[PDB]
Amino acid sequence: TPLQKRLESVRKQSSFILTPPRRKIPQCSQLQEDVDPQKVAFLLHKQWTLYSLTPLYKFSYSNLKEYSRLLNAFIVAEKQKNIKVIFSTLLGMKGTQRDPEAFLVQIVSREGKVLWTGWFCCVFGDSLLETVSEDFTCLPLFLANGAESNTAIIGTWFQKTFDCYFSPLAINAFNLSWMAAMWTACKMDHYVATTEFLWSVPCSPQSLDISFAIHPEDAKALWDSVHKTPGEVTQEEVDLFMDCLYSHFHRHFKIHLSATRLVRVSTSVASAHTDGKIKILCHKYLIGVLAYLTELAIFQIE
Amino acid sequence: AGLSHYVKLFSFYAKMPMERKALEMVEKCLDKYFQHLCDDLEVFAAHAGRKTVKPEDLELLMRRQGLVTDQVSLHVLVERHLPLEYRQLLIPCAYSGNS
Amino acid sequence: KRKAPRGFLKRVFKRKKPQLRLEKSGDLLVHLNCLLFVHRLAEESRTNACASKCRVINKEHVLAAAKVILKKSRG
Amino acid sequence: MDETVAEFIKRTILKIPMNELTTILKAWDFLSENQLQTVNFRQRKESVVQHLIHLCEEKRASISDAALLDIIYMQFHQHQKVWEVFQMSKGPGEDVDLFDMKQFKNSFKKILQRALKNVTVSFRETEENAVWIRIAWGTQYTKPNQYKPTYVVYYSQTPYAFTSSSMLRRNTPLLGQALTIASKHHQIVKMDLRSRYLDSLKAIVFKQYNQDSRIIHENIVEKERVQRITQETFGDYPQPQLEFAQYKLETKFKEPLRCLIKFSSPHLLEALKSLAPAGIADAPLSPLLTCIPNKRMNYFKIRDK
DNA sequence: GCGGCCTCGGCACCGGGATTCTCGA
DNA sequence: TCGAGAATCCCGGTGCCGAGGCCGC
Repeated sequence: TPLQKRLESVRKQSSFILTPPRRKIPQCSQLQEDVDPQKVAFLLHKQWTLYSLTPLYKFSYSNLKEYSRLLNAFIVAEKQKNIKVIFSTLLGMKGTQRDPEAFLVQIVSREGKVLWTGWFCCVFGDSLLETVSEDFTCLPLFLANGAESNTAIIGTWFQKTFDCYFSPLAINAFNLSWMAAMWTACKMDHYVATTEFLWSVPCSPQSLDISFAIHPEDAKALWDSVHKTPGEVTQEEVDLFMDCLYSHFHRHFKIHLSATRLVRVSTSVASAHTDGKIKILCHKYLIGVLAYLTELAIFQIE
Repeated sequence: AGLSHYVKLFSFYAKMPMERKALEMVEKCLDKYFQHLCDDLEVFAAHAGRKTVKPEDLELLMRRQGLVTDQVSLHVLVERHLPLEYRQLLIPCAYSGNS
Repeated sequence: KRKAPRGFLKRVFKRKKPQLRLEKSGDLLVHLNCLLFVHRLAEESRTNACASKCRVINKEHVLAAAKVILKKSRG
Repeated sequence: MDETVAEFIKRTILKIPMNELTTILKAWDFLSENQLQTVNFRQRKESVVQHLIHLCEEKRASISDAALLDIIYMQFHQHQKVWEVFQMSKGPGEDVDLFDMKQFKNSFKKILQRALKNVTVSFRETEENAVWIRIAWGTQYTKPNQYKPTYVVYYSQTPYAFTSSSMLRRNTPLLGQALTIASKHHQIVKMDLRSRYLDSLKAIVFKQYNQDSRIIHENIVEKERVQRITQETFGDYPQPQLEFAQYKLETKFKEPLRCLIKFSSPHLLEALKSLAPAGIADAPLSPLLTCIPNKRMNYFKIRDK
């Protein structure tokens, strides 16, 4: 139960038993309780570089001032090798009531020039909560956006004080295509941005990239062509949406896009890269986009 | 020598890399600093009517340089920059034998 | 740097002006004067560097620093 | 030795890298041979950018030649500031019997300062016979802005006149207008060729670029064919477009289905050439993608037909 | 020609210009 | 119906961290 449950989970995950996760179309997530409108709205249109964060040992959402000081005195000491660190519980970035409340880590520089704005969130991540003990407050997702240098310093501090480890979360093109499909399946209005899929062909000498940017309403009507079962999108439906893209690109330019790999799928819901600098959160679906992102972080942790 | 001591101390006082061509000109700045000082101590000690230059002969001069004030006296200025074994000579400690 | 030359300041005070009677630790006061003068030099030269936004102190900033501080440090 | 001139020279002298300091400072002629030895070019960046600008303080540098410094900087760094291609078109008649570089310099500056009264237009007749106009813009309400100039590489008697696509303001229809009225043309048309490599745009718009026994490969009859068809569409030494070769598709999926394809490679026409042999592409590789130089176009706006 | 030093530069995130399209002369 | 104001699509013009160069042991 305290570990052996996780061993059985690892067994289930490694078994790879008929995975196709028929996923519910990201439902309009009415902003739960507090969710500081200024804070969350500041947190939306920021390009979060995802990481996978192992559960934090001996963490508490009461000693935020002590960790703030302990990390502020560490960051400016890494400059010895002007900065304020504000740990801020977000109070609403959680899928179920039992999830740990998401909390921020902002490198505030004089004025509120937030240099780094870290973000640990655990939403709909009850595949990790029910397997880890009480001492660990598990937040699988870590969100950077500040320079990679400051991330590779706060990550070291977190490893030193909490025994949590940051693997840079890399969304594979399979998961990328999945999220590119469930985000054009959403029920949104006033599409903010075009549905762009930045492909990148695997040529050895050259590195040609393709931006198969579709009109966002035109991709919704193309998704409805391959959408038959409502409520949940299947792997076959996602693959048929992606293959309709393939058969509209190889039709035009005679180059098989399916022979290439997704690197970035911009959508009116949320942009999503591969190499880590992934989640822009244009719309307020972020509890669903973050649900997928946390479910993907479990895959890397577990 | 001592000018090289001050240009090296300039490095740990400016907290920022400079040029050597800047340092021989700050050397002329120190040379003229003495060319104003040692005859400013001259004229200030002559103003007190004393041949020698007592510590209060220089406290007035540093009052002229605006570094001694009613808030910042002479001795407090010794705290902030001079090392302990050197300010032991300048500011009077107490052993019932104040220096 | 954590030093203050006893010999050098006395040799300078004797070379430049041959007729004084600087007290037992008066040269230490002269060192304090030069320490604070070079403090003013460093800080106002940092100001001069930010004036032209030069990330290295150069000749054209030191010469401007001199005519302000050296004149200011005159008694 | 002036406002927005001395510091402008400073900002264009830290732009140029250390290796080609002599190369650009020799060509702009303010530093004669005697002046080169005074400054030690090999020491430091802030040292040279301070001593050289002093060497113009004594030389009383003016914006007319400060802009020429920027021109010469870009002549070796033309692979930045992505370039639009303008195509002039005379009607029926004889060619421009009078493109006097003096007259063209007059007929361009006069027309440009007719409306944009405060501009610092600085020409540099290059040795490849192509006047390298640089335009610092600014309306009558403001001073000419040298922060973001619009270099225009007008080939001297050519209908094609490259243009640094800086901001595409209200001056762009005046940039084309002054260009087509200085050189004795009538219609200025943006070719919609937009590439970062001017040395490749020059090639495209002028058509100047092409002038084991055990391993039994079962699909050898197909590899030979795909290699053949990639040699009659991409003949030899393709030029690097390196540009977002857009294809703003408006076609129905087989009412329309809008798309905004953007092929993006450090070297595009070579990346496409190694596509079909790499298995990514079919052998006849969609003339939309092969005829980028053949049509002298990469910013496509295709429809259905 | 290497050791800790430093300097350009691709990638990328944040700041105004002209096109949409709503409202006043 | 039309003219100025605001917002926001399209791409800069900027910020900023790895790569290459370079000078003692």
